[PDB]
Amino acid sequence: KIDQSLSKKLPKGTIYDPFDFSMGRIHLDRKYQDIMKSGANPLEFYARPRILSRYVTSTGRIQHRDITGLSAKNQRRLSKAIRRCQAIGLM
Amino acid sequence: TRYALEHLKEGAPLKGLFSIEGLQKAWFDRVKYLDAKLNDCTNEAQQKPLETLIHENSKSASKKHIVNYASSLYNLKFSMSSLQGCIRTPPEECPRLGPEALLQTPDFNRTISNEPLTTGNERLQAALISSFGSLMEFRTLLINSNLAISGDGFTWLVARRIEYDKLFILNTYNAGTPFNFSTSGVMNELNNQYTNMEKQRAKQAKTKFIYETQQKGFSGKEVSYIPLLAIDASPKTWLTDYGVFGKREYLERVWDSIEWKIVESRLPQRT
Amino acid sequence: IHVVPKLPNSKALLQNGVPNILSSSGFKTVWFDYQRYLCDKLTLATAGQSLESYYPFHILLKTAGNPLQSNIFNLASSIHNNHLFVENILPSAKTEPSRLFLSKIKDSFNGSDWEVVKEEMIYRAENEVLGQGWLFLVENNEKKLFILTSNNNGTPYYFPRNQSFDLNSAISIDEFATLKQMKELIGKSTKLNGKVQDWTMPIICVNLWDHAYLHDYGVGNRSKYVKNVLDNLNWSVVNNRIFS
Amino acid sequence: PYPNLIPSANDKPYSSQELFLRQLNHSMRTAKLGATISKVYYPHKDIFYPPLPENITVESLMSAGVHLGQSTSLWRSSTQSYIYGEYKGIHIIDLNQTLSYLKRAAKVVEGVSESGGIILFLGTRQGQKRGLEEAAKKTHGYYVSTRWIPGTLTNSTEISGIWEKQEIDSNDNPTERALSPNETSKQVKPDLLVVLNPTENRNALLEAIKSRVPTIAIIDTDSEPSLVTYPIPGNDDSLRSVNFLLGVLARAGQRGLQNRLARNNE
Amino acid sequence: TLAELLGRSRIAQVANNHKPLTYTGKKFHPTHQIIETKPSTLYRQEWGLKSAIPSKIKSRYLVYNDLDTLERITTFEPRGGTQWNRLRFQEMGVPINPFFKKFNTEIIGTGGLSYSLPGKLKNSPNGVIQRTVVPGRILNVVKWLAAIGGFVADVVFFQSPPSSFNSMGDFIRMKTFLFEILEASMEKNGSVSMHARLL
Amino acid sequence: PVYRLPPLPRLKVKKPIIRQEANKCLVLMSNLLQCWSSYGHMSPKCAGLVTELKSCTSESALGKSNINYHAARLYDRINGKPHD
Amino acid sequence: DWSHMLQIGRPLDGESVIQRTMYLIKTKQYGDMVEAYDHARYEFYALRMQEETEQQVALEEAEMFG
Ligand SMILES: [Mg+2]
Repeated sequence: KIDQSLSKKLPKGTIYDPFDFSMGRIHLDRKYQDIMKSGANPLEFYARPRILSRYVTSTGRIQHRDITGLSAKNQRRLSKAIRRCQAIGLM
Repeated sequence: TRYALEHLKEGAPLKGLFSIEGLQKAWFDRVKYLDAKLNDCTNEAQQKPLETLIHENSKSASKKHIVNYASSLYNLKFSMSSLQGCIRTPPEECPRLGPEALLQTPDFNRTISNEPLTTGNERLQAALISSFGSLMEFRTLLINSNLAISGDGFTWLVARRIEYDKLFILNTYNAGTPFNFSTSGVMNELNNQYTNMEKQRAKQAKTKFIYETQQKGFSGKEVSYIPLLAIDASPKTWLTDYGVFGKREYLERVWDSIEWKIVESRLPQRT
Repeated sequence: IHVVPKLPNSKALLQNGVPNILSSSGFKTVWFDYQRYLCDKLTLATAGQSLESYYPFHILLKTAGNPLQSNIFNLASSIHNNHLFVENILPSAKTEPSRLFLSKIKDSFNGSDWEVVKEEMIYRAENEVLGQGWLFLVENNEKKLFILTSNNNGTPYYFPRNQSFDLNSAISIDEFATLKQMKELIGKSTKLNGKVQDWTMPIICVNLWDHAYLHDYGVGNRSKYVKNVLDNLNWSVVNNRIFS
Repeated sequence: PYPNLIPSANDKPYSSQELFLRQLNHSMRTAKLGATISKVYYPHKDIFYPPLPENITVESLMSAGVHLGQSTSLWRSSTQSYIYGEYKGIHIIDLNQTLSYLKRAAKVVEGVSESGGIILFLGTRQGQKRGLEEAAKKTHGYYVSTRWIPGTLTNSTEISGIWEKQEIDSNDNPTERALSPNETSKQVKPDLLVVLNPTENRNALLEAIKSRVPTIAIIDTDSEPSLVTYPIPGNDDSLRSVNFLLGVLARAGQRGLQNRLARNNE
Repeated sequence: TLAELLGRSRIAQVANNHKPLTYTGKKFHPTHQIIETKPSTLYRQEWGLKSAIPSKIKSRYLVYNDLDTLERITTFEPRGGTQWNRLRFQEMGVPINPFFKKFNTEIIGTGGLSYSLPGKLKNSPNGVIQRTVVPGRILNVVKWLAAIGGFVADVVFFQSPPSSFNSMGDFIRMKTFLFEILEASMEKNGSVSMHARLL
Repeated sequence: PVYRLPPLPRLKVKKPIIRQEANKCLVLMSNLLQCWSSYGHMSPKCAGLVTELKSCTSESALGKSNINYHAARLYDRINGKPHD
Repeated sequence: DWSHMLQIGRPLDGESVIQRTMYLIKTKQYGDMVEAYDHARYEFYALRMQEETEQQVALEEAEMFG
């Protein structure tokens, strides 16, 4: 067998080109690799530690907007919700 | 003669499909010539029927001409038998189509006029719908398949096999036979003979495997096809009446001229 | 757009056809309608594509090896053939075969006369072309003149598309071996398109299509038509077609 | 016709060269049989059969792609009056104005060639050499396509002073007179400069301004119109559009030259 | 006027789209119009776009998003691959009816992949072709998956895989097989699902 | 988000990283030494490696990026600077 | 003349459909753009099926003659 990284699995029902059978395709795939990214207000999840534990680190540090990819407003609301959750004995 | 038809008679037209000269040249002159050449080919032209001549002499380089001329006569006879003429204006009164006819869009996927069920052929209608999706699809495929033939040939509605499993449309060129069992595997047998000659004096594996498996049927070896209808794509039938630009007009007249009674009368029962 | 070429003396051609071969309504069927029909179809099949910039000879050479472009090839072939034929039966643009043409006949057809080769061409067209096709007298790279009969719209230039054998009916082992050799030679080419070199060029071309003889001769009698064609060739053109 | 070719013997086949000549004979006579091609664009014909300025339509300028201007994000707003609108993220050049300016510039070229002045065709983009050379050769003009040496006009003594010069008559016939060193050393300034890519040729435009040489240029959506005497609004990025406009100007110059020779032969 | 001609011009005929030119997800159908040039125009870098395409591009096909950009380049890829898939499908002969008798954006029938009608037989010098044989490539150990003619299809065996499969392993794709394309439908996403059988 | 830069004096990578292809000889040597560690010294189970090693190191024991050039060549074209 | 879809000098593509649709609208043979567009679509399918059958039959006939 060979390492799965070095191989490319062409999905089912998809068209392909001969290029797809090449290291170029895998390399191009590597280089070019939710609830809050929506109309939902993150400040309504302040009592739901499971949901907003996805937007923190293993130690609990809120993730930068560069990571979360949220809008500025939803980043601010999410940070407020996480801090409030930390204060009220959850989180 | 054994070739003579009933609804076709010298000195008369086929109603809206052919004119007097058109039918004279499409049917009578052509049958006369083919007979006059098949008699040269063999003396069995009267001793035996056409299909017996086609099948017995099949796959014969030496007896090629018998097969060619018998096949052409049989195909032409079938095609002109299936027709009855239509009510559309006679082809000789109508003006001949010019180059502009090439720019007209066909309406085979919008309109349909002459159907099996209209004349009382419910079984043929149902079989065609089961085999070709719809009657409009069948008409489109038939007319396009015949119109696509550049030179001499026929388009055959054919029931695969007395029982039929499914209907199909097939094309034969230059007196080809709609029947498949007689001539199936011929090139493979010739390849085996050629290879044996070489032995006396793997690509073989791939080529012969592909040949045999392509010709291999579904749970059988020989796949037979039973003609139901025939359309003549030869220039010899439509040039005189419709001109260079009028093959499609001729095919539309043919569709309006089909007698579905005979076609249903030819159906191999059912499986 | 591909347009039908203007012929020399078109008015006389429309008034009295070609003397000794075609009537006015026969030449109109074979050229002024068939060539127009073919050029319109080629235009519709190649417009908006690269092939629209190429002459039919170049189109048929480009598309000869591509199976899916066969229809275009057919059109591009027939058009080309139909002008090779018309050109060498037109009254003018008393012509006689050149010394070089007859010399090459004697060096190719077993030292036979031109009339004997004409009869051989009649026979070849009569037998090996059932239905539509073309009759050619062609020159190979070996300076050898031989008779070639194509079915439908085969070309004389490119041997894998000669279409000289009717595979609808039975064939002799000689023909099958010829096809096998040609297939092997095609496979022998290194070019990715899979094309081969073929320097065969047509010297004489006769249109065996129903558009040429049917109106003026009938369902039979194509042998009479071919005889009239070969007895009344424009030998200025045919002599110019042979390399000096 | 074809010297130093040894034919083959009738017994033996054609040779490679004989095959070449044979297929040439075929190509000139029968290869073009079957149909004549009409209403199809051939790139070379813009250079060898450019139209006259009076026969140019908006449609032929548009088919050449002259109307396709730069991206709207690279707009130089001083070109506002030349623009027809924006479409698909680029500015469209008003081809009525392009046609008017092109006719004016073509008439300037024709007038300068008719007066026996020197015409210079400057274009330094990749595939512009063929059109520039042909424009120069049919106008009896001059061209540069490799690189514009800065100072070619304002420092002509240090750059162009060494290259040779020639006395010619009214019919442009070399007289073969011997020139003095003083005459050879003089500046020979163009009477007209036409630049196909003025954005990448600011040095030439500024030198023409200082050296007081009228100039023509193809002005795209990002180019400064006021830097040239006779602008032509149009696409300077497409070789087809550039060659169309250049061929028009070259034909106008050719007509001016033909008129000059005609009166000098009467 | 100039505006009417622009509306009818060939650039205007290409529908606006800004889908990524380097998509790495799943490809079910073409996303970009293929632009072609003749050899004569390619020799002069002419493609009917605003700007001359760089001479590095030797291919005669490309796809593009923007005629011009703030970066002073045209956003294009010199690829016309999706035409060869379509033609290869046309070579297979397997067919896939809404082509017969406010706006709906859903794909209609086949989205132009094939216009062949269902019931027709392929005559051959041997005889009527009973079934369609096509070369292909088994992809991975799994109904297996096969790369056939630019499409990924489902392989079903007569009885079981041969020894070559597990002998080669993940290099099974290196060797060419023969397949019978049983059928070919298309799903709502626009993806063709061919079912084949190894031979 | 797009972070456009101001007009730069240059566009240059300080230490461009390159494709250092590993020497085949060292890989073969590592595999052979692993084989000797596992299957014993002078084991017959990887004599092939020894052979291959001998074949590859026989004559010789051991058997640049262009980003800055293109960046300098293209910076003025792509930087999106406003017109003068 | 966009009374028909096929034009000499043009390919058959989406622009044929759309130009026919615009023609049908400006002649008021249809009032709604949707119906004119659908009519043009069905004519386009009619022509495409003919073209594809022509190609397939041409290849088949070519193989049958060697
Ligand atoms: Mg520009």
